[PDB]
Amino acid sequence: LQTLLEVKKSLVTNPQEDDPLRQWNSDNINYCSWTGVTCDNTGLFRVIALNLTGLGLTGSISPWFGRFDNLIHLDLSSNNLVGPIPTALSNLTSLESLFLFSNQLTGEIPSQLGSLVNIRSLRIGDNELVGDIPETLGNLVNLQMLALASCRLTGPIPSQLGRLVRVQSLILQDNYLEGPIPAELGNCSDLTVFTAAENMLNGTIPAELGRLENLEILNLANNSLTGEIPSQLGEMSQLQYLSLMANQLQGLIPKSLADLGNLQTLDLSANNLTGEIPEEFWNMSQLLDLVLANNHLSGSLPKSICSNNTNLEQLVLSGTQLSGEIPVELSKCQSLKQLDLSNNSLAGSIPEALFELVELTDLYLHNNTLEGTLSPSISNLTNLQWLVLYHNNLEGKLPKEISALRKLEVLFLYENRFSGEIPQEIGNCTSLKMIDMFGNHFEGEIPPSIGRLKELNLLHLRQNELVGGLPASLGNCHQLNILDLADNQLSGSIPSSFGFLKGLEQLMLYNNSLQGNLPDSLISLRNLTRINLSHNRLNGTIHPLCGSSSYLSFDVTNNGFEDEIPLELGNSQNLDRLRLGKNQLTGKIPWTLGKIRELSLLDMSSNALTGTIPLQLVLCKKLTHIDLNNNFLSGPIPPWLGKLSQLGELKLSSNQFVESLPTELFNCTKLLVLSLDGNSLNGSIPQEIGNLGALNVLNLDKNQFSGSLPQAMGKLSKLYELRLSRNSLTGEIPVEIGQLQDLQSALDLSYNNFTGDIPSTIGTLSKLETLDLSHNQLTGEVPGSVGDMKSLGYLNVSFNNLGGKLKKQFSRWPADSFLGNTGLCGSPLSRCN
Amino acid sequence: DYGHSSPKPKLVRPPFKLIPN
Ligand SMILES: *[C@@H]1O[C@H](CO)[C@@H](O[C@@H]2O[C@H](CO)[C@@H](O)[C@H](O)[C@H]2NC(C)=O)[C@H](O)[C@H]1NC(C)=O
Ligand SMILES: *[C@@H]1O[C@H](CO)[C@@H](O[C@@H]2O[C@H](CO)[C@@H](O)[C@H](O)[C@H]2NC(C)=O)[C@H](O)[C@H]1NC(C)=O
Ligand SMILES: *[C@@H]1O[C@H](CO)[C@@H](O[C@@H]2O[C@H](CO)[C@@H](O)[C@H](O)[C@H]2NC(C)=O)[C@H](O)[C@H]1NC(C)=O
Ligand SMILES: *[C@@H]1O[C@H](CO)[C@@H](O)[C@H](O)[C@H]1NC(C)=O
Ligand SMILES: *[C@@H]1O[C@H](CO)[C@@H](O)[C@H](O)[C@H]1NC(C)=O
Ligand SMILES: *[C@@H]1O[C@H](CO)[C@@H](O)[C@H](O)[C@H]1NC(C)=O
Ligand SMILES: *[C@@H]1O[C@H](CO)[C@@H](O)[C@H](O)[C@H]1NC(C)=O
Ligand SMILES: *[C@@H]1O[C@H](CO)[C@@H](O)[C@H](O)[C@H]1NC(C)=O
Ligand SMILES: *[C@@H]1O[C@H](CO)[C@@H](O)[C@H](O)[C@H]1NC(C)=O
Ligand SMILES: *[C@@H]1O[C@H](CO)[C@@H](O)[C@H](O)[C@H]1NC(C)=O
Ligand SMILES: *[C@@H]1O[C@H](CO)[C@@H](O)[C@H](O)[C@H]1NC(C)=O
Ligand SMILES: *[C@@H]1O[C@H](CO)[C@@H](O)[C@H](O)[C@H]1NC(C)=O
Ligand SMILES: *[C@@H]1O[C@H](CO)[C@@H](O)[C@H](O)[C@H]1NC(C)=O
Ligand SMILES: *[C@@H]1O[C@H](CO)[C@@H](O)[C@H](O)[C@H]1NC(C)=O
Ligand SMILES: *[C@@H]1O[C@H](CO)[C@@H](O)[C@H](O)[C@H]1NC(C)=O
Repeated sequence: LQTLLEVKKSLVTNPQEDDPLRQWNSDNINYCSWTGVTCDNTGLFRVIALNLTGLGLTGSISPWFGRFDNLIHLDLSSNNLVGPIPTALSNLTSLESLFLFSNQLTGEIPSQLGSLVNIRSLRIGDNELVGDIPETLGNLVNLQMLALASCRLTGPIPSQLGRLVRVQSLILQDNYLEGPIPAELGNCSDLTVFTAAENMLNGTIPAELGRLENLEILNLANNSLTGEIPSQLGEMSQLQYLSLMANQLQGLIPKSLADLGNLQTLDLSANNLTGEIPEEFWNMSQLLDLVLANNHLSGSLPKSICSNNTNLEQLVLSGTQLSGEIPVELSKCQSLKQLDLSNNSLAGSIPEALFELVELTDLYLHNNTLEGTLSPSISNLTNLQWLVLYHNNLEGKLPKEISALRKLEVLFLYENRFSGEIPQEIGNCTSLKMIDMFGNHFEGEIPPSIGRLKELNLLHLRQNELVGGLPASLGNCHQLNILDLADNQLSGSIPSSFGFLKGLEQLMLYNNSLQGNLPDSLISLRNLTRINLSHNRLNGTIHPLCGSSSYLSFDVTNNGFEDEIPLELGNSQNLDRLRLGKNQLTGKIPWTLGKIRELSLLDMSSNALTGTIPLQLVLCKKLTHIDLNNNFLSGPIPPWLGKLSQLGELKLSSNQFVESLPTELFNCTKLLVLSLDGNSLNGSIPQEIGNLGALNVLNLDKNQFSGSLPQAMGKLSKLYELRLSRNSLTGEIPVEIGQLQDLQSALDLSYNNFTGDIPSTIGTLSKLETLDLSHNQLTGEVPGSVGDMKSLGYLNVSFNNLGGKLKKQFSRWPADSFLGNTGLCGSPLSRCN
Repeated sequence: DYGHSSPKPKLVRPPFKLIPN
């Protein structure tokens, strides 16, 4: 019977020519010799155990397996098998091991597995099984191990699972099981490891779990249990590991947990626990890991601390709202490797005793209020790899002893008040991968020793007071991703050795005094992502920076860069922000910016660019800001700018643009600043400009506009600055203008050819601070409301053709405000003869 | 694949300051 059955499923477990089970053919007919099979040792033949794991099988499990009434160990683990678990294994009552783990199995766990009461270990996890856990599993009273982890199983933990009196390991983590944890598991009394981590248990932890005298491991992390931690769990005296992290637990931490004499790790981080840390914990000799971070605890470290914590390796109390100073008593925990007190409200100095903790690898004191100095005793922590002190108010020089730390990897001192030189021996800390000292008051040169730090991937010295050159030695730090020396006082040229930083993604050098050409070697930096060289004294061409594609932001504002803008900037499709302002660049704007789909802010102001705006930039639909001021650009304002629906600020002033304003432009309904002053635009102003309802600033000065002023300009209700001076406008000023209630900064109509009366409605301009109508041809008398203007500070109406006795509102405006008007007499001027 | 059944508590690793870009 059974040698038919053995070759039967080799058909279903391998639907293929190639057989890892090659030995299973009727040609070698003694099946006991075959790979993976074991026959009875008693001479009656038949199969007792099958071991097929690590074979790489990709097929299915079949009901013919159930035919073996003498199978005791079935192991199909750690293959890639597919399909359901056959309920036909119902029939193999003789089975004592069932291992299906680490496959790709599907379906629910069969109800009928409950009839295998002589089973001892069941492992079917690391599969994609989908059902609720069947309550029949409680029948398997002989079971010592049950693993259902890392699948897709649902529903409550069956409470009629407490019948499994003799189970030693219960493994349910990494599923979707939900509801309360049953009190009935108190009756599983040889239980020693129990994990239901990474599930959805939503009850409170039953106190009946204190019942389990032999429990050594308890792990319910990453769940959603609520309530207070039962003090009855102090009764679990064989326990070594407790984690309840990442739940929604409430209340004060129970004081009994010190009664767990064998406890090696206690983790209750990431809950809503409160109260103080029970001082009983400081008497827990055998504890290794105490982590209580991110709980709304209260109070401060008592001087009882480390009273009897001889074995403690890791103490984590960050984000626990602790107050007070660091205890000198904490140096009694001489064994301690990792101390984390960050993200608290600690004060005072760092105690000199804490450099007695010579086994420390990690010291976290950041984001407190600590003051004082960093002691040269830091050399004693010779094993330290992460030293993290940022966002404190530490001061003074930085110890030259920091150079004894040959295993140091991370040095975070930023946002303190440190001062003086960086230690010239800093390069002795060869292991260093990240150095951040931003925001201090470090002075003097950057240590050339830093070029010893081959592992260095981050260097950040920004916002200090450092002086002198950029050290060529830094070109030896080949693994640098971010180099940021901005906001200093650095001088000299960039050294051509920086071309050796082939993996560098961010280069920030802005706000310094760097000078001279960029070295041609920077072309090798083809992984660059963000550059900012702004506000320096660099010259030569920017071509060496465009060896990289994949820029996100490229800033060189305010330098002395010369020649043409490289068309290669187009290579960075994802360039969000391009700033070349305040340089000496020449030639036309490059068409290839049209390749930059992601361009949003373009600034080329204050260069010597010539030509026109390339049509291809219509492709940059995300543009919100264009700044081309103070160039030598020519030709019309291109109507395709209206296709930039997102354009909020268009600055084209002090160029040589030369014709009429296109109607298309006013499809840019999101414009807030349109300034085109200082060009040579001609023609009239279009009615459709009122289409710009959001517009805040309109400045058309020092062009040569013509004709009358549109009635639609009263539509710009949000406009606070209006400048149209030094044009040739010809009409009378519209009564519709009084609708611009938000005008504040200026209303400048000077040096035009306006005629008629000044409209009485201008006095309606409640918030306008400056009104200039000088050098026109306006007539009549000034309406007096204009003199009373509540917010007005400057008034000039000189060089018009007005007359009469000035209404008495105009006292203490100066005579200079009414100059050149023959035939005007009044309060500030001469008497009416 | 399977996860550890009682892992040793590991420290968070805190950030370097940056926001300029
Ligand atoms: C814990 O989870 C269960 C299951 O999701 C919730 O039980 C449901 O309760 C509502 C009433 O509030 C019933 O209408 C449903 O039939 C119950 N079952 C299901 C599957 O939804 C229970 O409310 C949850 N408790 C907490 C505190 O969140
Ligand atoms: C310094 O630590 C405090 C407390 O940990 C931080 O403030 C809170 O941080 C948490 C994250 O752990 C946020 O969920 C809260 O919204 C923050 N505010 C409050 C009032 O709790 C703070 O961000 C940290 N600052 C620095 C510079 O690291
Ligand atoms: C201290 O507080 C900060 C801010 O609340 C936490 O910093 C976050 O850390 C993670 C992991 O490095 C990062 O993904 C985040 O970007 C950081 N900032 C924020 C705002 O989340 C930090 O986890 C807390 N704990 C420690 C030990 O530093
Ligand atoms: C099957 O073989 C592996 C080694 O190939 C072994 O670790 C395992 O314990 C064996 N038996 C069972 C029942 O897993
Ligand atoms: C099983 O647990 C219940 C929980 O109330 C308890 O009363 C009972 O004593 C336990 N079974 C045995 C045999 O003790
Ligand atoms: C808890 O959650 C974190 C983050 O999701 C995970 O890395 C960890 O392995 C989970 N389990 C435990 C026991 O910490
Ligand atoms: C510390 O606790 C352990 C617990 O086994 C005990 O043996 C030792 O005597 C205690 N020492 C002090 C000083 O309390
Ligand atoms: C650190 O070592 C020095 C020896 O150079 C010693 O004088 C000092 O006492 C040690 N640490 C403390 C905290 O005293
Ligand atoms: C640092 O490195 C130099 C060069 O090997 C060496 O002379 C010095 O003694 C080292 N240690 C210190 C603490 O300076
Ligand atoms: C550039 O970045 C890519 C992707 O991050 C990486 O695969 C490549 O090795 C990097 N090149 C250098 C020279 O660092
Ligand atoms: C430094 O950067 C600031 C940023 O606001 C800028 O205003 C300034 O012009 C730059 N240069 C100096 C010398 O401060
Ligand atoms: C560029 O800067 C260097 C710095 O010494 C200077 O010698 C050179 O004349 C400058 N060239 C231009 C065109 O400004
Ligand atoms: C100025 O405007 C007129 C019409 O207003 C137009 O015909 C002319 O081409 C424009 N430019 C020059 C340089 O005349
Ligand atoms: C416009 O004003 C100027 C002021 O310089 C004047 O010379 C010119 O004749 C005026 N034009 C008209 C049509 O009044
Ligand atoms: C008004 O403008 C004229 C030039 O048009 C100037 O001479 C006079 O001083 C100005 N008055 C004031 C008060 O600014």
